[PDB]
Parts: sequence; structure tokens; C-alpha cells
Amino acid sequence: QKLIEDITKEQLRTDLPAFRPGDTLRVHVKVVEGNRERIQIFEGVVIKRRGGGISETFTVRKISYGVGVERTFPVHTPKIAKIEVVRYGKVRRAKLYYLRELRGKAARIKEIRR
Amino acid sequence: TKGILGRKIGMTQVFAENGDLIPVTVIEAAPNVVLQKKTAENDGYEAIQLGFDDKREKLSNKPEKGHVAKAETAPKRFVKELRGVEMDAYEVGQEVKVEIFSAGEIVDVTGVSKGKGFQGAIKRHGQSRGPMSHGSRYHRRPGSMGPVDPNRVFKGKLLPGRMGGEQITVQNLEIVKVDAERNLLLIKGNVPGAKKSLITVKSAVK
Amino acid sequence: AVPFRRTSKMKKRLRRTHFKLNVPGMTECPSCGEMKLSHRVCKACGSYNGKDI
Amino acid sequence: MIQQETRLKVADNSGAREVLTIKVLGGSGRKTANIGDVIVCTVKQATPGGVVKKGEVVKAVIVRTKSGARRSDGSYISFDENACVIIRDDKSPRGTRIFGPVARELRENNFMKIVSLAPEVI
Amino acid sequence: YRKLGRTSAQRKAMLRDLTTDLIINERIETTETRAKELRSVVEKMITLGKRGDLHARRQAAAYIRNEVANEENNQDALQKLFSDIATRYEERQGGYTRIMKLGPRRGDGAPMAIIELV
Amino acid sequence: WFPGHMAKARREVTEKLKLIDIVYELVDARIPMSSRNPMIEDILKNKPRIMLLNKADAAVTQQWKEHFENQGIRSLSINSVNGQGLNQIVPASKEILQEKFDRMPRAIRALIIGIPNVGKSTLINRLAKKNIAKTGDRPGITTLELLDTPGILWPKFVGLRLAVTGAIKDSIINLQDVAVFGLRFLEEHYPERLKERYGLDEIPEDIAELFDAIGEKRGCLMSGGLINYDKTTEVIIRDIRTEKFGRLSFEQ
RNA sequence: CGGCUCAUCGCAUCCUGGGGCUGUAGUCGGUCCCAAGGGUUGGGCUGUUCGCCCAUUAAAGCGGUACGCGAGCUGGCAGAACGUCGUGAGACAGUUCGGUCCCUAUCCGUCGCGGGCGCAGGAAAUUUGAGAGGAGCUGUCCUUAGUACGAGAGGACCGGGAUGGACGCACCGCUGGUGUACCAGUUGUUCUGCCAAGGGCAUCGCUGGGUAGCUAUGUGCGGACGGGAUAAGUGCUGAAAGCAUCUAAGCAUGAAGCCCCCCUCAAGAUGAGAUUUCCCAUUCCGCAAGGAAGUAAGAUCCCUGAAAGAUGAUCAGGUUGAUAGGUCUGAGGUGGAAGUGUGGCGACACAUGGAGCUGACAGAUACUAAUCGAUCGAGGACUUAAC
Ligand SMILES: Nc1nc2c(ncn2[C@@H]2O[C@H](COP(=O)(O)OP(=O)(O)NP(=O)(O)O)[C@@H](O)[C@H]2O)c(=O)[nH]1
Repeated sequence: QKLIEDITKEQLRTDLPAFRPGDTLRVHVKVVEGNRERIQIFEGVVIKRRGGGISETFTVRKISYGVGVERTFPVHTPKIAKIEVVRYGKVRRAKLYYLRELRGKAARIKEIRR
Repeated sequence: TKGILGRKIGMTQVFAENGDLIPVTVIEAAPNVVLQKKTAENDGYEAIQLGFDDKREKLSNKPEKGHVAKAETAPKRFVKELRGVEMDAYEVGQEVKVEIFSAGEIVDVTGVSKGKGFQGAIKRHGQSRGPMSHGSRYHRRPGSMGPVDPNRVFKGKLLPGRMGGEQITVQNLEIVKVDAERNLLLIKGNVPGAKKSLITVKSAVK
Repeated sequence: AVPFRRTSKMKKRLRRTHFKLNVPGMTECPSCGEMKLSHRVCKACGSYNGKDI
Repeated sequence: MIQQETRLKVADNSGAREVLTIKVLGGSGRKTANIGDVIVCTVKQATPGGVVKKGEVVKAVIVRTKSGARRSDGSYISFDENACVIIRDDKSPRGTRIFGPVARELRENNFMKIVSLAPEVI
Repeated sequence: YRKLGRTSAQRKAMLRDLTTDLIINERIETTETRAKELRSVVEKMITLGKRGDLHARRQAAAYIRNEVANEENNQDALQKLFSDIATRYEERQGGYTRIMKLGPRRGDGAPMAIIELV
Repeated sequence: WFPGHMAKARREVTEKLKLIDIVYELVDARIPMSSRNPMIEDILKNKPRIMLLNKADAAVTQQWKEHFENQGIRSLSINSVNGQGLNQIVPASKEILQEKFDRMPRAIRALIIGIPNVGKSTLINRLAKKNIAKTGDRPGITTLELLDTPGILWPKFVGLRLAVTGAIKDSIINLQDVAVFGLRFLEEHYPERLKERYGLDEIPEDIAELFDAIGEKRGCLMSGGLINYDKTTEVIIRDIRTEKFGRLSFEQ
């Protein structure tokens, strides 16, 4: 796909920080409801780190008032303002799928800070 | 009514000045070179013989060797025409690239489908399944041919055959971005064709 | 299902047409021989493109 | 991806608990409803002292899908506990206030009264 | 890749024993289709031999079966690689084997070939 | 709420409403007035018919009987286990119907209908001295000179007071209905009766909380200490139909 | 018997289109013609057609084809219980459960895909399009506009503009599923001498992920613009018939019908089309008619492959070469190897280190494998015109 990857870097964003798959980061999402931008800061833990060049992706799980909210924020998108890390956490793998279940006190064992 | 035709490579995403994660196609073809002008008074109608992906003398042939000296171009492959183009700006030897297309212009694609091989009735003709339990062994089979009194089968009743290898038109598609240096057209949506196969990119027939 | 008829003495002789198998490829050996299947080492000489194996 | 005969949960203070779908209002024939569709509903378990009762049949709005609510803008939202709001007639709910968050997919339609009572819109 | 007519648990053991039988005798008569698949795994064995790591040994050890390989030395199949096969193929990069094909046998219709180390 | 099993059957059966001399109607002794059938009220005119209120096991029954009797209809309570009240219904077939007994030795053929699961299938075997058929579910059968064991029920479907005797189907139509209503009759009419079956000291106000007070005494839990609602629905209808609470009325 | 697959079909139309007349102020209506192009539901409860109920929808159209279709599916007679009748044996378009209907496709039909041969010379490509097939649905919402309307309430028409559903076609970049030679974690025993690290087997040992390809629930897109001729009509001109007329002459107008416009296959369309470009007009036997024999142009045998594929074929390629594999440099994946060192009584932790590993995904690289060879394949008949 060598004749594709040249066009990709020109649209790619480098302003991201690098991050482990299992951690907590904060993200700022530019929202355009009407005319005023309600720039909100969504923070929490991350699960997926499935690649894709242009289409590198991640997921954000955040518990909200008794229920978690899966966030599929796109890495390569101008609607992202800034990604700011919080917890460099010891996670055994790159797929934290099982914390869609043990949602309670299992976020500590997986967030051994480093 | 214009048109280039070229190989495809892959599938990408391009978002431009919005959140629009648009699926894009990888249509990259070289500057097409008009081979031979069909005129109406000589050959019934007007057309443009077009060429693409020119090879070398290993696959050349004294028939196709003289096929290009009128146009003075290397012997290429996939020689097709375009029944709809103008008979003014398309002389014998003229070279056409991607500089013809720009942003916000309806296009048309006719391309060779994927060959899925000899499938069944289900994935070829959209046939649903029978019941998988409750005694009935019957499923994955195209049902009765129909009535009795005809003592025959209606030609047109569906049956598992080999599906693929024919053209598919898709109309009403758009261009998001052009890049002349790598000679790339970018199409919003998805376009029929497996990788390394030719794609006629014609103007979206309004 | 059942063959409803005997097939003919015609059509049976008219069925075996595309059944008879083709001639296999035969190439003249480049050292001591007379015939050898293309692309493959003959068992007579056991040599391939000037190589004893 | 709601379907017919799907178990739903209450997100408002209607006193209801468990909701079984009957038919997807959206279109005709289709049984798949993602977000914001109008879903006619029945009630399998409810607290008694409240606005509605057990087994009542009413109309409702989907709030939470486990399946992917997907924007045009590349963003994605999926909830965990598939909940639903209990509305009456118009786009005004029959509830007092909302248990928990609702997605921001109600902007397309005129559901902008339940978004006002939201503790969170993402 | 070809399924080689056996199931998977048979398939992984279908070929490991061939690799032992390859690097010992250096020259096997084999059914050509099984031979055609085999060359693209044993060149991965030989190039893994050309590292010389102990880590290079154990990945081969998970593959190569511990046959007694060469007589009166007690050279193992492992211990024939990194002392003799690596130095025999120091300069040549890729293309450690070939498939010269032979005719079919008497009672199979199966086409044959010969796999050597070159 | 019921198919072509009672309505469709009666439609074709209603064609024998001229050879029938005496009609035997059936209403519930626990709830009289909803246990009529307004579809069979329209087919049965100008026939002497006697009302029966079976499974009588008394104060409310007699009171209602008095008002019913003055209504134009005769009401005679019978039994399904013991032989009491059957000595006034046997002689009433030749006394009340004296218009077709000595006018011409013609037979006395009776049509027995009304509400299902209230004493219709058990009205033939004690009037005789042999069993015929019986079901403890909502349904029955599809059959003195007597060939009459069908069912009237209701062609089109107040129901809160209906299903407490279990006259309808309850596989899954509604189970929480008899839970939410029937305890209020134990709350409003006979509050003292609940204090002994599960050992409660005082009836609380939350009718959902009294389930958990009952159900933890029961033990039909579902998961991790949670008492199941639907199992506790069963243990209330299992007791009221076997008259574990005693003789209770419904309408006054 | 009723369903399930699947259909196709009639019009005596269920809705959507086109007008008529009413009880249509406007909105909304019943009812009668045109119309068969599509489109015409999901549950409880019913043997189930009967019927009942709920929620729908633009509305859940009638009906035919062995009451459409069991070599495609779908049991959905002996024993009993019974009642009743007959003394009894045993009866019953009487009631309830328990209860086995077979097929490798010869032919014709079908759905594909080939091979021969034709098309007055071979080839190579490009196409023409008679003719056939597919596509033909709509719902909400926003303007115009509370405008036209009517004591009011009500509130469009015509016509733009968003957004759905169903359904069809394409595709893997997102979104998830799959992945049996990928990745690690771990049990039980056995196995390489032991330790360590590994192998084998146990549904692929098991659990956690996943490239590729293939995929829908995912994504893109389709049913537009229209023209032409007609129905019911709507009319204009006027005859028969001094008025007058939808009609006779003669004009128009007017439908999702119908041709045509979109799409696809289509010169074996035996009418075998047509251009473009090759290729030569040999050697020979027979008075001649001709018959061979080499070969071009070229194709193929044969060989490595897959974008192809049940095989054939198609397509990439065959040593002035990147088709495949190996090799590298990578991508993606899992993700912290072994060894060593440290720390811990140890189980294990931490360090070297986003490590090590990797199946079809890339990109370079002749290192292997595509050798060496063979076969087929044309000399263009005959009238007559114009040249
Ligand atoms: N104690 C008591 N039990 C009764 C009385 N009547 C009926 N039962 C019991 O309740 C059950 C239901 O009676 P049944 O006559 O079968 O109800 P049904 O209305 O005739 N049903 P269907 O109309 O479908 O034939 C019987 O099994 C019987 O034992 C009664 O008067 N008293």
C-alpha cells in the first residue's frame, strides 16, 4: 500500500501524545451545537488501540452516574483539541475488554501507576 | 462527459475541514492517451479508444504494435472507449490526466466485480434459509421450481450459479480530493473492484 | 432418481467424446535420451539442464 | 439494535422497571430501532406508587443502546444498560427527572426537552 | 497454504518430522505438493539456524524433533544445524532448496519430486 | 382474551336452544355479578333457568342470593365434595318446569353453561352418580338426559375482580394483576386473616414491600438474596384457591 | 389438510398515480371509471383454516395453477383411556394422549461454465445492438404559508427542501463477527538426562485477542431527469344534424401504466455485423480439380501463481524476470521473550527493552523455482458491378 501512505502523512496529525492502551487520559472534544462551542473535557480510561495509520483509533470507558459510557474518539480528527494523560497504568494487555463487567473496584488493580 | 480509467489500490479515510470520516477509494491511474478516434460517418458512432498501464515488448504483439503508431505511445493494456465524450478536445495522440476532475463533481464507476466463486443460492440470489430445527432438514436449497401444469421450469427462477466477474455500475458518487502529482482520484464511498483491477471512472450520468 | 430409459447405442458413443484424455507433453532430452515429460527430470538419464541428480 | 420483544429499562422516575417492546414506530415493517425512535412498550415490573402501573401499555423513547450509536462525524457512543424514557404524547416525557445520562443524538429531532433534564449529554 | 489433506494437529506434525528427515539425509523423495509447501517453512528453519543465538536454538527446538541425526558423532538434528548447516550456507541468502520434479508413481497418480539442499 | 374455543363452540351449540327445556346457568359464589355472560344473555330468552353458585365454601352468599332471587332468577347453591343442596335442585326440574312435564313422558334435557372454572364440569357427576371428566386448569371439555359440558366464558374481553378465582388463562396473560389487587381485599375486608399464614404482625402500606416480607419467609429467591416477584405471585394464588385464608367473599 | 421455502399469474383494486361526478367553503371524505408497474405485517390466543385480540402501516387486495409446490420441506393403521350404541363379539363425518411414507437425476426443462465447428484467409484487440434481463415503492418533516379558505375552528392546492423505512447493488476504510500453522496467559500428565525453557495430546487443551481473505447488524449507492406515442378523460374546431356537440373528419392535452431515457448480458442476431492494426501472398503432389509438407503473424502444450477458479477457462507471469517463495526493510497483531543481573525466605517482582515473535499484508532483492523443447496455425474459391 506504498502508494497510499504518502498521502496519509499530509493529512495526519502529529500533535497527539503517545499512550499505552490501558491507562486514563483526558480529552477535549470541540462540539458545535449551534453557534457556541461547548468545548468539553472528557477524561477516563482507555481500552482499544487498534491501528490504521490514518485510522488509528482508541476507546474511552467512563462511568457516569451508575453506567459506563464507551467513547470511540478518533485519533486523527480536528474535533479533538488535546489529549492529556493521567495514569501510566500497569495493564497486562492491549485489550481491556473485561472491564466492561468488573466495573467497580477493578480499576485500581489495572491502574498501578508508573 | 469525461473519463479516465485506472487501477485501484485500497481503501482509506479522508476528513476534510469537518468531522466527516469519509471512506475513500484508492483510484490511481496514469495520464490516459487517446488511441484511436471513432467517427460517426466511418464506424457508426463517435468514440474514443483509451489505453492504460502500458507494458513492454515482452507482451507486445505485431497486431498491437501497429495499433499505437498512429497515436505514438507505448503499447499499453486495458484499451477501452467512452460512448458519450465530445469529439472536439480528443484528437489522436491527445493525453488526458486527472487535471480534468476537481472537487464536488458527480462521477460514475463501472468496474469489474469481485469474483466470489461458485456460491450458493443464498449469497448469490439473496435466498434466505429454511428452518434449522423442528424436524426439517430442509434449508440452503432454492425451493421448488414452481407450478405443476407447465411441466417445466420458468427461465428466470433463481438457482445457485457462479456470481461475479461482471461489471457493476454505481452512480451518484463524489470526489473529495485530487492530487495530480501522484495522479490520485479520491472517491467518497466504496467502489466495486478487487485490488489491481481497472476502473472506468466516467462522469456521473445525471 | 431412475434412468427412465436405456440410453441409446448412439448417445453413449456420443458421450465419450470429451472423455478421451489428452497427449501428455513430450520433449526431446538434451543429453542421452529420446523422450521426457516437460519441466521434469527424466528417469532414464536422471539429468536436468546439465546436472546429474 | 432494539428489536420486537426486547427487554428495556426505565431511565426516568415513572416508577416502572422492566419494559418489553411491541413494535418499532420508525417506518413500517422494520424492527430495528437505534436511538430516538418512538417505541411502543409494555411494562413487566414497576414500583406501585407512581404515575403508571404494572403492565400498563404506553409509548417511550430509547435513550441507551449497547449497540453502536454512530455519528457522521466519526465519533461513536455505546451505553451499557439499555434504558428508555417514558413519554406521553408529544416530545415531552411523562417523567419527573432522569436516572443518568442520555446521548447527544436527540439534536436531529425535536427531543430537546429531555435533553434539558439530562445530568449529562455526551 | 495447502491444507495437505490432513487435519491441523496432524498437519503441524506432518511437516516437523519432514524437517528432521530433511536436514539429516539432505535429499528426500517426496510427493511434490507436500514438497511444494515444505520449502517455505524449512528455509525459515535454516535462516533461523543462521543466527547462532541460544534463542535461535530453542525456536528450532520447538520445531525440530530430537532424532538421532548423524551416526558415530551423536550429532543431534539441532546440533547439525549450527555447526554444519550454517557454515555451509554462509553467503547464500535465500534459495536454500529446489524442487526438481519427477514422474508419477505406479498406484496413485501422485506426481513426485526430489528435495535437496542447494 | 380467548379463541374460537368457547365463543365459536357456543355459536353452533346455541342452535340447540329449543330442544332444551330447563337451562342451568352458572355463576361464581365468590363473585356473582361479573360471572355472567352477556353473549349468552342474548341467546337465552323465554326459558326458565336456575342460577347456581358453586364452591360455596356464607354470609355474603345468602345476602346476594336474596337480591338475586328477587331479581327474577332462582339461585340454588350446590356442592362438589359433599352431598348438600342437591335435594332441592333435582325436584325443581319437574316442579319449576311443570309447564312441560304433564302437558303432553317427554325427556328433561338441560343446558349447562356460564363461566368457566366455577362449577360447570362438576355439575354433571354429582347430579349423577358417576364421574365424567374434570380439569383443574382454566379449560374443561367439549361434550337425566344430558350432553352438556362446554364453556361460555367471555366472547370479548371489571377484570380485576374476575381473575381472583382464576376463571381465565394464566400461563402468560398477566400474573402481576392478581398480586396487585388481591392483597387489597385482604387489606380492606379481612385484615386479620394475613397475620397467621406468613406470621406478619401488622400490614404495611407498600404492597410491593409485603411481597419481600412474605417471600423471605417463603424462600423462593432468585439471585443473591433477591426475592423473585414472579415466584411470589405463585404462592399467593396457590393459597387463595385452596381456601387457605378460609371462606371469603367478593361482592356485597 | 395448514404452514416453510419460493414463486410467478389474473383482473372483478388494498394503497400509491391520472381524471369524473356527490353530502368536496378549506381540510378531510364516501362512491364509479382508467391502471397490473412495483409494493403490500408482526405478535400474543387459536388443530388451524373459522374467529378473537393487540400494535401497526402509505394499506395488510380477492383468486387460479393436482383446493400452486412432500423424488424441496413440514404426520402437524395396530395400544389405549373413554362415553354412547349392541346380549356379546364389535361399531361410530364421536372425545384425549402414544404413534416411522422412499430415491445416487437418464432425458426434457432450468442455473452456470466449457470444448469443437461455423462466420469463403488467418490472427490480435476494439466495439455496433436487433434482442433479452434487472431496475420501477413510498413514510414523516421544513418552506412557500396560516398564504387560498371559512361566522369560526380548520387550513392546503400547485411546487420546492430536508430525513426515514423497506428493498436491491457494491465494499472492508471505519463498526463489530470469523479466523484451526498468529500472539501470549494457564490446568492435567507425558516427553526431550535434570533445572530453565520447550514439544505432544486433551472440542484447536482451555481461556484473552487478531493480520489476511470472506463477511453484515457496518458503509457507500440506487429507484433521477425525463422525452415520444395512448387510456379514462380533459378540451379546442366543427360535420353528420340551419342550433350545437369529446368525434364523426381534424387537432391537442393528460398515468407510478406502455415504449424510450438508467443498468447488465448480448453477432452461434447461421442476417454470423463494422472499424483499427497485423500477416503474407510458401515449398510441394496431381494435366488440372486439387492434395499435401514445413512456417509466419500468432496461439497453445507445458510451469511457477491468484484479482480467477468444483475442473476447464479467465488473469498476472514465464530468465532483457519481480509471478511465487526465500531473503531483507516494513505494516498490522499481540504485546514485555530467552539469557543475564538485581530484589524477594519463596511464590515472584524489576532491569536491560514498546522486547522478542509473527498465516496468506506491503516494498526492494535473481538467492531457488519458472529450464531445455514441442505442437497447432494462412497462401485467401465463384458471379457481377464499380474500378
Ligand atoms: N370445592 C369446589 N370445587 C369445585 C367446584 N366446582 C368445580 N370445582 C373444581 O374446580 C375444577 C374446575 O371445574 P370444571 O367444572 O372443570 O370447570 P369448568 O368451568 O367446567 N371448565 P370448562 O368450561 O372449560 O369445561 C374441577 O377440577 C373441580 O374439582 C365447587 O363447587 N366446589
